[PDB]
Amino acid sequence: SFTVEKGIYQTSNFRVQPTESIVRFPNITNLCPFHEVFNATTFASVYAWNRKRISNCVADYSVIYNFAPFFAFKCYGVSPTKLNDLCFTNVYADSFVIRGNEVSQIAPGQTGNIADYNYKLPDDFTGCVIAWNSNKLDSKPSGNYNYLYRLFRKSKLKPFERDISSPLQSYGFRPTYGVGHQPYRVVVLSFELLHAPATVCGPKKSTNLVKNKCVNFNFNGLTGTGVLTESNKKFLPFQQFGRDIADTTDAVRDPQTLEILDITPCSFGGVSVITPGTNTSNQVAVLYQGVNCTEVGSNVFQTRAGCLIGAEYVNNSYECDIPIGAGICASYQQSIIAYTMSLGAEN
Amino acid sequence: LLQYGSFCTQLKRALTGIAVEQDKNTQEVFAQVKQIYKTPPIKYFGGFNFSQILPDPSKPSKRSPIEDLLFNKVTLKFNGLTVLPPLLTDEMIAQYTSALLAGTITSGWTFGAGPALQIPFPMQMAYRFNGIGVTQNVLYENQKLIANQFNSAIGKIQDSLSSTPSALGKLQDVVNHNAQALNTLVKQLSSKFGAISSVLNDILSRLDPPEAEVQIDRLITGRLQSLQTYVTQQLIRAAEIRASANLAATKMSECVLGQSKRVDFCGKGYHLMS
Amino acid sequence: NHNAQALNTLVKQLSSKFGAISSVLNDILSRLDPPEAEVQIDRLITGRLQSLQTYVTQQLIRAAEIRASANLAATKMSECVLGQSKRVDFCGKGYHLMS
Amino acid sequence: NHNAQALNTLVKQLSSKFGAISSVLNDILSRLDPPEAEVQIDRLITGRL
Amino acid sequence: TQSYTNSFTRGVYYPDKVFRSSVLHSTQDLFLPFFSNVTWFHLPFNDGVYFASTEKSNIIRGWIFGTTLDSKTQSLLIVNNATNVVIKVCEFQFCNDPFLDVESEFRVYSSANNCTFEYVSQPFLMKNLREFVFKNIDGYFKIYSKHTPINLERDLPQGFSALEPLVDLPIGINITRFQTLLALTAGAAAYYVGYLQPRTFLLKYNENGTITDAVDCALDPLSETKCTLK
Ligand SMILES: *[C@@H]1O[C@H](CO)[C@@H](O[C@@H]2O[C@H](CO)[C@@H](O)[C@H](O)[C@H]2NC(C)=O)[C@H](O)[C@H]1NC(C)=O
Ligand SMILES: *[C@@H]1O[C@H](CO)[C@@H](O)[C@H](O)[C@H]1NC(C)=O
Ligand SMILES: *[C@@H]1O[C@H](CO)[C@@H](O)[C@H](O)[C@H]1NC(C)=O
Ligand SMILES: *[C@@H]1O[C@H](CO)[C@@H](O)[C@H](O)[C@H]1NC(C)=O
Ligand SMILES: *[C@@H]1O[C@H](CO)[C@@H](O)[C@H](O)[C@H]1NC(C)=O
Ligand SMILES: *[C@@H]1O[C@H](CO)[C@@H](O)[C@H](O)[C@H]1NC(C)=O
Ligand SMILES: *[C@@H]1O[C@H](CO)[C@@H](O)[C@H](O)[C@H]1NC(C)=O
Ligand SMILES: *[C@@H]1O[C@H](CO)[C@@H](O)[C@H](O)[C@H]1NC(C)=O
Repeated sequence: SFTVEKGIYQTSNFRVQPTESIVRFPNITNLCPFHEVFNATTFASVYAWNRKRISNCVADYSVIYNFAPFFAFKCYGVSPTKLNDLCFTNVYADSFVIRGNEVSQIAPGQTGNIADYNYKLPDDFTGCVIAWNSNKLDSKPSGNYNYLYRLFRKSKLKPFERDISSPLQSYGFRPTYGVGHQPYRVVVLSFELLHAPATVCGPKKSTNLVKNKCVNFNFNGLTGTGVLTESNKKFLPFQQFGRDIADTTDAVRDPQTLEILDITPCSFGGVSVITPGTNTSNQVAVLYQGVNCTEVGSNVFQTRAGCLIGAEYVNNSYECDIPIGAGICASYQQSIIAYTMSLGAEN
Repeated sequence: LLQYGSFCTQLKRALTGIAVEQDKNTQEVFAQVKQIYKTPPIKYFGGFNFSQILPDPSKPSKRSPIEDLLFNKVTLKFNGLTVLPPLLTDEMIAQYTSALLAGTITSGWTFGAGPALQIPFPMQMAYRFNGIGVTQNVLYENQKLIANQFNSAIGKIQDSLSSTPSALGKLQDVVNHNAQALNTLVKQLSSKFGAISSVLNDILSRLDPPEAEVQIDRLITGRLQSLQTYVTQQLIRAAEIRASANLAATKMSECVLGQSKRVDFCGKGYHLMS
Repeated sequence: NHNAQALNTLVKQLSSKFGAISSVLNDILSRLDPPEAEVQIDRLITGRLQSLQTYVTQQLIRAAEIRASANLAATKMSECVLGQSKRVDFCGKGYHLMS
Repeated sequence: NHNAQALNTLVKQLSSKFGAISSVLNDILSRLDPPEAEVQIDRLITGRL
Repeated sequence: TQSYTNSFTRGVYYPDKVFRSSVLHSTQDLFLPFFSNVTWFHLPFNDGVYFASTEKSNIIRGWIFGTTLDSKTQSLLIVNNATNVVIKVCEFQFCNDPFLDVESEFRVYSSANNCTFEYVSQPFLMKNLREFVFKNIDGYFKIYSKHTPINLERDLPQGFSALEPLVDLPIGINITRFQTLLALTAGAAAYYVGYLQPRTFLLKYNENGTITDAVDCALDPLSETKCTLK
């Protein structure tokens, strides 16, 4: 509306903006054994799939694109382009060779011979599926029969189950064989989240300590913003985080030096505007609810309800006109004044 | 969230109305008189104590001993949740109560219908006895006995209040209910609602913008439902609180500013004063 | 004022999309095939059902208070107009005579 | 009358589909795959809630 | 020689590595049920094993784990001595009755073979009572320990104590059975064995952040009421 009557209205809010950024990637740099995973010239059968554990190293994935123009490059729980910014607990790499037409059979909640008899993939999978052709490397002119796959089994396989017990059928790979039958090299990576402090993460670099100010922080993947302050909490020598009744982060230890640092949110609150009728005047006053006057008309008054800006505190008493807070009212006497409400006449 | 509509305006309007009504309840109940009366310096009223209920000047907060006991016995920055202070402080309410007590002691029921008219306390008690069907000579010939009985009855009240541990359950239920509702609302923020995670920052820092919408909308719907439930519960409770405040205001008008004849309205027996 | 505001909000809620391609049923029907229309229709249906439920709940809550006020007014009419009352401050300030 | 009507309506509401394949959990679970069963169950759960 | 006794309120550890204080937390994991049989010896692994001992002469040192106990399968052989600790997963050939000669390992196993894991650090060991909790979950081997003085008693002491995590071995192999390891001349030893079960607990943290009390939500109706009321 274009006209505002006498009263107090709550319009919007406010918040203190961040100053700078802080990163704490600890110190250690290594190289993951990704070279040995690929170009090994020896890939096992699907029925006996390789399983490797990768940890305590810095994972680099540009080499994955540098390797070959992969026929398949798919990620399910994570966006493929963002794998260079995540920190993981451990990585499980499964390498084997399967037919080109059966590449689509490697998916959660999928049915197939290899799906239920060779490699059962759970519904809650978190990882990527990558496959590329290997016709020029694993196709003998007379037929490479070293690859075998199970065909008959009484019961379906469990997630991440390997059996080593004629059900087995030998694969036949020839260069004359067309698309859909040439051997493809498939690598399946499994990811773990929300576990022991992640270690496979090193692509970026760190910063230093700042305190008593609203600054973004990223402590080994713990994103957020707030104020870092010294803490008097007796951490046992093995915790890392801290919580409270609300189940939120309130403390953390620096990876470099063992020190407990409290974390508090930056200042915020509501904003209210005190004005008389627009027919009378256009002067207004602003109240910051529940905020000390230091954080924020050239006249500043502090009340229990918050910091009042633009009103002068007189020490008289009148009947209440515009309620503000705990026994404080405002009126348009010409300027805006704040006083203490009077209960009545003495008798 | 902008695509959902204007639910937030409705929630804000409901909460603001609740707060204004909460202020109005106290304003209506306690601000009955327009003059601030005072008691005489000499506290002699024909043999009656009133010290257990009159304000105590020694202590800084100026409260009666019974008010002190009640104040001590009752007992008791989030994520977008704030608590506002009441318009009237405790000292102002104490001043209202003291003015009412002084008026009813020094004037009787006359100050509740016009100018306050003085009268000796035994004569007011004789009028009140006459108002229930007993003659004045019954009071005037048993002044000391009735004064002693009144003194003992007022003395036993503090012990009766202190000994019983659940005497103030009604005033504790309000605090307990508000705390439970706020705690449930805060704790609801850790639910997944069938999403990959309950943290928006993790989803934004792990997936592409084209895909994060499917996960974000579930969280939006769940939190909107939680807020709507909280607001509805608050309105339902506020209605009952308003009804109780209206009853309290009626009782203050009828039992304190006058003598009532309604049975079991201002206590059990034949009403005299309050 | 409250009735007008509630009705205006209810009629204004019809223009929301609720995460759909369009807020008009005819536009979706004339542009998309029936196998695909249901996915977009469901969101609109759910949003409008929620709006109606909210409106009905608010109306019930207001009606309860209106009924309480009407009961009070009926008692006042019976006690201050058809007779003389001795209840203090029930029928005005002072000693009641008539209404 | 009101109590009986409310209870009858609440019990009767269990047979609605709410935009799903069927109104029985067993037939949805057996006939469909888990990745789609976990999607079909949500509509019924939300409606009953 | 077997026997039986009462577990009392023993076998509570720290579920995770998150600091808390002056709060009540509800945890769901594998724990030792209160007031249950624990066997006294003078052995299947199941879902977990609780080990407690108070022997002083250090005849007890290390344990042996395995499924078939043969060189065809990997097997944990923890060795504790006066200076360090040896952790190996290599598929050793399991002798029928392993024991330390004191220090030839021939009687423990005949040959060493293919493997990839190795860990050497301060030994686990150090009127004294020792507790150990073993569990193999999600490709990890987790071990807890705690030391506390005890008066002369034939049974478990009355009171409460918390077990702090010691090591988290990323082994992830198949375990079905286990045996104890002794160093020796005839002799005798005393120790207790308990088994873990999936339970739900209500842990209490003090202002300094250490566990001081807990309640099992499946022992009796009073405990269920306590857990529901939190
Ligand atoms: C009103 O009652 C009070 C309480 O019994 C009386 O004050 C007591 O007086 C005696 C004698 O001086 C003291 O020993 C007590 O300590 C007092 N009580 C308190 C709580 O301080 C008072 O005397 C009575 N009123 C009159 C007018 O006598
Ligand atoms: C506001 O900050 C000043 C700065 O020291 C402090 O003296 C004052 O007590 C603070 N006010 C409140 C209400 O905390
Ligand atoms: C108002 O009251 C008296 C005036 O004599 C003084 O002591 C007090 O400081 C005044 N308050 C002000 C000036 O803010
Ligand atoms: C332990 O087991 C024995 C038999 O094996 C049984 O009689 C007894 O009740 C169980 N519990 C205790 C505390 O002895
Ligand atoms: C104790 O074990 C460590 C670890 O292998 C070994 O280095 C050390 O020599 C052993 N001590 C003795 C006395 O054999
Ligand atoms: C260990 O495993 C490898 C891998 O198959 C095998 O070549 C070797 O014979 C096995 N045994 C030993 C003692 O290395
Ligand atoms: C582990 O050992 C048990 C006992 O022999 C056996 O039944 C099982 O197949 C083995 N493997 C796994 C993965 O449990
Ligand atoms: C925690 O610290 C406080 C103060 O230093 C102390 O009183 C208390 O006993 C400590 N808690 C322990 C040692 O369990």
